Amino acid sequence: EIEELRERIEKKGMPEPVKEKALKELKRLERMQPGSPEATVSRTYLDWLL
Amino acid sequence: EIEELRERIEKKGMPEPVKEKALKELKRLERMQPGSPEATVSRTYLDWLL
Repeated sequence: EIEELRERIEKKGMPEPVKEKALKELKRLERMQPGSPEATVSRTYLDWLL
Repeated sequence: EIEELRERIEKKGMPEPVKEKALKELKRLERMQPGSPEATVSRTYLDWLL
């Protein structure tokens, strides 16, 4: 449910530096555990990118 | 008492934007260490909403 957020963001035609910063945030986030407190904050960050 | 607090979520009448946040951070709560100050402010927050 963050891999369906990969194909969610280019449904509207996302520009390229925004999606590169989104991929930088998600290779920060894929090493973050569900026990880490910042995963919901980064998911809120990606929802603010929608 | 974790399940007693989980029952007291739905016992009160506590509304719908707060409910999935309360259940998800309680979902964070049962797997992490209860002696933590993060666990202290979590149990304070999920005393405060209820």
